[PDB]
Amino acid sequence: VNPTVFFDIAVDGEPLGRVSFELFADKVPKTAENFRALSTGEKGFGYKGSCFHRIIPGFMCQGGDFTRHNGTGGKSIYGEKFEDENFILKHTGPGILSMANAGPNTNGSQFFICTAKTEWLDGKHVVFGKVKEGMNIVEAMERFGSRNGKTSKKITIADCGQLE
Amino acid sequence: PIVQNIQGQMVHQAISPRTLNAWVKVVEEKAFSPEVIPMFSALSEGATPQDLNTMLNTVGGHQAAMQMLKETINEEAAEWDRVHPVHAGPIAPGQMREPRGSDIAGTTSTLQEQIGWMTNNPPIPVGEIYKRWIILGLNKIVRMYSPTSILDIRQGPKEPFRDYVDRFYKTLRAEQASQEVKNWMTETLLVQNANPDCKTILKALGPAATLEEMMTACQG
Amino acid sequence: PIVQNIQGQMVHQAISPRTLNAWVKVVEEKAFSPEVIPMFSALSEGATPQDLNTMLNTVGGHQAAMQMLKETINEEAAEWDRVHPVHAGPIAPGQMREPRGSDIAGTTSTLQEQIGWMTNNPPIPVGEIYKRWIILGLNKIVRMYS
Amino acid sequence: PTSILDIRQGPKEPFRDYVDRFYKTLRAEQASQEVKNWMTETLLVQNANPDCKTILKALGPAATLEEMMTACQG
Amino acid sequence: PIVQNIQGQMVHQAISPRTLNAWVKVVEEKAFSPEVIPMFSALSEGATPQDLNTMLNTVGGHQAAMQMLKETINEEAAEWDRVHPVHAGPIAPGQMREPRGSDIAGTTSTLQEQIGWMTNNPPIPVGEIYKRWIILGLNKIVRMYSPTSILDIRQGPKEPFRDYVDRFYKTLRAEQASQEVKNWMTETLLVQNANPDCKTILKALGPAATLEEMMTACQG
Amino acid sequence: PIVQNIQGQMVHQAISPRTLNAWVKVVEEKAFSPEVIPMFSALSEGATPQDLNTMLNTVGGHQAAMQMLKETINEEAAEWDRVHPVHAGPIAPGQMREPRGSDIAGTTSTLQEQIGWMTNNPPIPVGEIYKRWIILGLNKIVRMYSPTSILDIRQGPKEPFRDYVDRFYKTLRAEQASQEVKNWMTETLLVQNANPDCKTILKALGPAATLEEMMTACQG
Amino acid sequence: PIVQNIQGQMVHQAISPRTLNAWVKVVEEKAFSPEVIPMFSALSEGATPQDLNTMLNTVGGHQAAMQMLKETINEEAAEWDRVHPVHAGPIAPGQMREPRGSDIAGTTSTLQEQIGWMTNNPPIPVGEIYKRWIILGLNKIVRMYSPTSILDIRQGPKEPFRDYVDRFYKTLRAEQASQEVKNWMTETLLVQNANPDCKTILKALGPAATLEEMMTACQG
Repeated sequence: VNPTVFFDIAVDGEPLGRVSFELFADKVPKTAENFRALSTGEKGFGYKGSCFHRIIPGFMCQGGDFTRHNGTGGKSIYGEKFEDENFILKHTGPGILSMANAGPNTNGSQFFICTAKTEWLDGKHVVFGKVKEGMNIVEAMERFGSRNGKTSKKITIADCGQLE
Repeated sequence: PIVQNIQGQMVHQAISPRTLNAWVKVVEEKAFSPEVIPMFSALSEGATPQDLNTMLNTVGGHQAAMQMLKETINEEAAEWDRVHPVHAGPIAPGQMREPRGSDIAGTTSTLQEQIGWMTNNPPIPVGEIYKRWIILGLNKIVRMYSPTSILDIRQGPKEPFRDYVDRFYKTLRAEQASQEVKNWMTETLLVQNANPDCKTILKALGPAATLEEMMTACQG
Repeated sequence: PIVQNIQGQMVHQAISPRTLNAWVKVVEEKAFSPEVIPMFSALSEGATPQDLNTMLNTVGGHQAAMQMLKETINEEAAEWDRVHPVHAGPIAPGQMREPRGSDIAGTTSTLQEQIGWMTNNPPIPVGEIYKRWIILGLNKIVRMYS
Repeated sequence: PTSILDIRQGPKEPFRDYVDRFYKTLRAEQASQEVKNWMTETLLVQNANPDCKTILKALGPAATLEEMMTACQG
Repeated sequence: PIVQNIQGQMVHQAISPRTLNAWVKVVEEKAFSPEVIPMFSALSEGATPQDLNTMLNTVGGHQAAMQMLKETINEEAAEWDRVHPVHAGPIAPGQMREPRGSDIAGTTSTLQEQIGWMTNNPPIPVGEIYKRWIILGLNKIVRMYSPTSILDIRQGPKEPFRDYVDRFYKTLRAEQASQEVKNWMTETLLVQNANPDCKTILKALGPAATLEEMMTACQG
Repeated sequence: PIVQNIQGQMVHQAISPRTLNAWVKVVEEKAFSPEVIPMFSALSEGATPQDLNTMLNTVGGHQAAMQMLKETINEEAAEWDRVHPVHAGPIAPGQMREPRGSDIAGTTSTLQEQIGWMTNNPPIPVGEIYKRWIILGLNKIVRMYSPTSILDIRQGPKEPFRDYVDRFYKTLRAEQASQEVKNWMTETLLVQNANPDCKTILKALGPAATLEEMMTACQG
Repeated sequence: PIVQNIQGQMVHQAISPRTLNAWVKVVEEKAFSPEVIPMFSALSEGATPQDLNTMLNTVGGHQAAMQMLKETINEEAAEWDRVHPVHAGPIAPGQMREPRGSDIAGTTSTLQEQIGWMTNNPPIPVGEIYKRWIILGLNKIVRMYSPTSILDIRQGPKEPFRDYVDRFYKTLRAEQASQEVKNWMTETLLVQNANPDCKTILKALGPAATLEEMMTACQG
């Protein structure tokens, strides 16, 4: 019933590990379909070969800008941006997968994986999934980031797709 | 529309162009007759809401009737939301999607969501609900397209009973009422508005006589 | 109709638009000739009462003949209900209830009950009785039309 | 004397006499009350004078008898 | 009605032919004047809903007024049934069930149930509620029969003050306004609508004007 | 007035010259309009009876209205003294004596007694009663000042509906009747006194007539 | 209106007279124009419902507009009561009960209750809600006081383009039907109603033309 997608992560081309995500399509369906479809690449464009452009140790890893590769772009499968579906789920801990945005109703394709409890984000970013397998791969990724987000090595989504 | 595919697994099959051409032709040739409702219900068996939206968009002309149909679909969706709101209750162990007034009308529901709601166990009857709504709208339209009221149906001086009863029953079928009202009307209005020459004949047969007896009586 | 899958269950299948198009074409072009009854019995083979009601409702015009046919169906249903008692109460699972005349006509049931009655063991054919009634009605019509 | 279907208002015959005669003939007539519920809403407004017909149709189909009356009052 | 026997149990009694003849006579003779409601409340005292339905059905003519009265009774019964839940199930012996609106209207009950509801302990004034509904309906009817409005009464140059105030109080009795608004009307418009001569007379009379001193001043 | 210090005692403060200047300006420029009463109640908030006597004495001219206001204050004080017994004798310390009507008017006391009565526990508000009496007097004055009555308003043939409803609602604000009578008249006489064309327009509008709907109907 | 202190807390403060004077002057001098709503929103920042009822009752004249505003406030209050129903059962120790639809207006509540509602923990913005309602009422009032519709605009042969666009945007800001419909109107109706010479001068720049070049084209 709820889809599961994976990401094979790479640090400058060396394979690092697989993170897999359960998308809560039963509560945030339109948000979950957009991450699912961008992971499969079935609509022609997507996450494969994009990188995490902003990694802040102890906060979150952000990625998903496949058009401009630096947080200023990305687009959804419904057009460039769409509404905040709802705020049922909250940022309760590491592994929560939440939507990045540029204020309300500006969701595109950027997402962030929390590596800590970030309750201040509640009510401001739609949560739509959580890490299933691979959280120590997300944790190891932190080491390649910095206080301001700049990463030291290129961290890419080498491959991604749907598992179930 | 989805169809049972060998073996036992329903898969989505897009609407065939020949079905759309048949629908366009029947709406062009027959306009808005009482019989179109059955032809529409039979041309779109088990159709996803997207297929019914396609079949309602492919119509040419009669834009006023299509507007009444859309407005009645909106009203049914509004009433459906009012009759089916989420009251607080313990969450079910198993989660299945749910169709909103706008999710049933195929406006904001993607094709995959409708395929899910249909093929899931237990199935959600979104197609049949949208078909009931469209059928109510088509009933409204065909009752509006009635040229004259059923009360005005009267036989000509030399108009044969054949054409008279044909036109009378056609207008009565186009007219809207409960079945008991029709049972009373066929006994109170049919014999009275007939031509006096054959009205005497029908009166000689009896009040509770059937249609075939009167028809063979005034035959010729 | 009810197409019998090759080495498989007799899967139900909605009436194709071609059948209804041919039926409305013949009933429009040829009026009510004696041969239409054979062509009607040919087009509708192994069809549920829902299919026969759809084939009858699609007829446009000649509403007196349709009313006579409905009256004949009602008389046959009344006779069937009179000469056959209808059981009630709790019914054992896996066994459908007694088909009523108004139910054998398909006016007070859905497709599921008809499919169940046409798949029971031993089979109880509702189609071959409702078609018989429609043929009696069409015979009365073509006699009246002469 | 006459059937309920034959009741029709004159050109200048006031609405009062028309509705009085119509309801009198309807009460004298024999039918189930359920049929009368449709008969009134189908026959009362239709057989009225054209000006009063439009006046009653401006009120609505399900308008009560008192509102329909006070519409064409005088 | 229900006549109370001397030092004994109250016995039911059919409505008198004299009572019904007087009722139909006053209806036929005076049409619907404002006093028909007091005379009806006088003739029908302690009567069952069956008696009240008989007294209403014996009325011949004014079928529009009768249908309006029946519609008012239906509205009152609907409001009663909406604001009063109806219990069901097994009922203890010696205790009548909950009277529904259609039963208090007398359209779905019998004389036995009416007498039972009027003899219970504590009694339930089914007759006094159905009579209240009939009085509301008769008030609507007498308001509809009002030929002219109250705000449009003007005294004629020759028409005397006695006749003017007679017409004014008749229209006031027919008026539908509440009693609190009804007082200000007879305090102001009575002297504000009269002829100029006695208008200035009552103005010189000033405040605390009562009908007796007004009529003694406008003499001659 | 009595300004409440921020986190402190409610310190007394003499009326600023700006308040009295605005009061004399409005009573000079605007005469006695219905709105002056709201502006008077606005300027004087939490003011001692000495402040209200100063605000009333500063009024120049219209001495008949001032005499009527003083007579109304005297009548209210007499009623208060009649329906409230006044205790005497030795009074316990820390508890002020019974306020008399002539004392609640502030004519037979100093500022100290008023400040004590407006600071006691529980508080006994003299200001909110003396202001109520002054408002009753000003209401009598503005009723007396009204040039035309409410029952005698008629729309001119060329004068539009906006000016007519302006005059009608102004006179209604000047009216003395109770609120239910006010609702009755603003419901009936508004459409009952308009010009015949828009009168028939509003009659076609039917019941539930609402002011914005009326003004949108009578446009042009 | 409440005001913050040095320690940071707020407490009630008497309404300043030259605010009431400025509001009455701007209401009378400018009558009703789109620029009365910003002035009203700026004058009564943080004002209690009593202060807003003061600022509304103090407006002498234009009583029809004030009655429209009262009716709009009335309907808005009813909607608030319907949307949220008070909960039953025991109340938490740290929390106390809320106001009703009519008490948001401040019609049946004292000033101390308004201050407690506004400075509670957490604070309840009754003043902002009633200000929003009054702003909506003033929007409807300035809509009614619009002297024409948006479609009837047609520039005269001699009326300069500056006056035409001024009138257009005036009645467009006074329309307030929507915001995107306004964006479509300023593209279509602005270019569709120009004088033929300057009309084709504007057509020379195509639809991509902005307003500045649009006016400097017809300029000089």
